[PDB]
Amino acid sequence: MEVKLHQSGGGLVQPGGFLKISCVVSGIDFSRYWMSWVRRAPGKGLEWIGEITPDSNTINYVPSLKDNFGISRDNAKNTLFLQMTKVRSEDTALYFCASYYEGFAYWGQGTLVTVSAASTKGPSVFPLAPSSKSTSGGTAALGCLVKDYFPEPVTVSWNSGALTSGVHTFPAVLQSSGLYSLSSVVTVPSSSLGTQTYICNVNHKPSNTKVDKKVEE
Amino acid sequence: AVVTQESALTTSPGETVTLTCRSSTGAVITSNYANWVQEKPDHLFTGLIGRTYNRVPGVPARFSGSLIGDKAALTITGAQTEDEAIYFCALWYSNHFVFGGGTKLTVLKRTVAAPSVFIFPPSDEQLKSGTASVVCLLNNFYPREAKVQWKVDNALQSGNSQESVTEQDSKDSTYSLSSTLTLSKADYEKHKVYACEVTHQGLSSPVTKSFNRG
Repeated sequence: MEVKLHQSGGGLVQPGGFLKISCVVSGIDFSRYWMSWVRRAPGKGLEWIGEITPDSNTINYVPSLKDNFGISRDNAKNTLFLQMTKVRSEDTALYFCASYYEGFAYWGQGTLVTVSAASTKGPSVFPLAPSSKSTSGGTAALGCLVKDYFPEPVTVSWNSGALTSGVHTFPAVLQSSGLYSLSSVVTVPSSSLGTQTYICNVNHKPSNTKVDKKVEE
Repeated sequence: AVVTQESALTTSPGETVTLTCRSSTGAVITSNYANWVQEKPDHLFTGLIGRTYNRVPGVPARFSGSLIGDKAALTITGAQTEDEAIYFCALWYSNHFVFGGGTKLTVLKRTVAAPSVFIFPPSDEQLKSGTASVVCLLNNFYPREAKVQWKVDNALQSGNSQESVTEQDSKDSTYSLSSTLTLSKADYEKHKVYACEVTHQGLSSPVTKSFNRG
């Protein structure tokens, strides 16, 4: 016995497509709570999408989201549904099954919905060359820009795993393209730079693209 | 209707901190049913306050929800480091909820850490593609809240840069951030100076990293 809001049914949809998210509630009287859907995207905060009453006899929406989202529930099965239709590229977010009573007490684990019209593309790797705009004094920053790939999973290593201290691979961001771009950087002493050779190894396995690019000053 | 909160606040363990939440229509009334939700790393959400004053069952007693003047307010009496998170406030406007932008609460786990700023101009290989991306890097800063502004020929830019942050370091509480500004090869070549201005708690004056194309 723990309160479990288990969400499922999120993935890739094209712009103008449809999708239905399930959240099955156990550990609390699902019949007794108002159930809401709320989403979070990287650039935005929390967006309250809508709520449905315990009896399902009233559905409340935010006016700009009324038309494309549809909330339903089944007290017999203890599950809450969200139907997304004609979805926009801006609708990419993590959608959250949340209970409401005194407040937003119980939450779901999160369901990712990616709206993109792209098919599988491999990345392009451009060197982030070090300079004295990229040196501060003693230590120098360099890295790799992994740009316009699809879908998400991409692995970046440095000198085939020899360099792991002080490397930072930032989370990928979804561009207006519908393609992902990401940046990996490392900080090393600037003395090193003349002797050492620096290579970032990027692998995108949905495309089977493996790129070994060096960053030269 | 617009719901507004402080973008970020800093406190230290044991102090008392108060977050505010503002109605664009005027004074927040009980009809607004102010709710307070907390966001922790890996997207973990906790309802703290509902209907202005009510504590959600299970929320610690150090969290209080109130109406102060024209705003709704969340007060943390005896702030803990575990309270370092993002706090969202929702207001009920007759038939729907409207969350605010969020407030980044920092409860000082260590000394303030300034970032080291690095700027990377676009590669010529990318320039052959026909696009140009300027990458700005901030390394090992704490607190998270920092302002990264892109200036193209001293003109503040908007709508053409996207940000990314690393997870908080488990051993020294630092964050790293990436700011990428993407432009046409055409629009890139119609300008001179690309600059990255960085304001932070740890910097007395804003740091600027600049480069000239040409």
